[PDB]
Amino acid sequence: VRSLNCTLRDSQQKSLVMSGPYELKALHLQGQDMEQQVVFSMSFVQGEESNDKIPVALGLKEKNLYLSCVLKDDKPTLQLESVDPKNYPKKKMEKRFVFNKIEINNKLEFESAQFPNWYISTSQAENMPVFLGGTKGGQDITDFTMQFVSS
Repeated sequence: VRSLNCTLRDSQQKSLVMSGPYELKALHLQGQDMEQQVVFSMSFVQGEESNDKIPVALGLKEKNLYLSCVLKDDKPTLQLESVDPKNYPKKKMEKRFVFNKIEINNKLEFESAQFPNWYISTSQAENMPVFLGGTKGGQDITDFTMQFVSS
């Protein structure tokens, strides 16, 4: 299935890192300290596609760990999910692992296919977790740049 390696940075130039075994944190990184930043494998999966909207999965480079969207206290929640490493990645990923990648003026948004109008968001502050957020509007950050890596 077509995959691209990539890092993500938020519109404020916070870089993404592994907090716990299962959280991402966003933080202002520079220098060699930049090593510490998480590389995704982004997969082109089966879904509703427009020029403007592309369904992707977001895995970590050589870990069987995928971002999924799941209900946790009657709230959409973002988690890192362990998968069977022989069975993944797939073209037909399960709906919780699917994001619509949306290009909206050199920036990306990642909408959950599973919770419409829920986006991968970061905090304005340092060292807070990446979350599923439902409110686009000058508060939490919902847009990203993408960098390719010579994988």
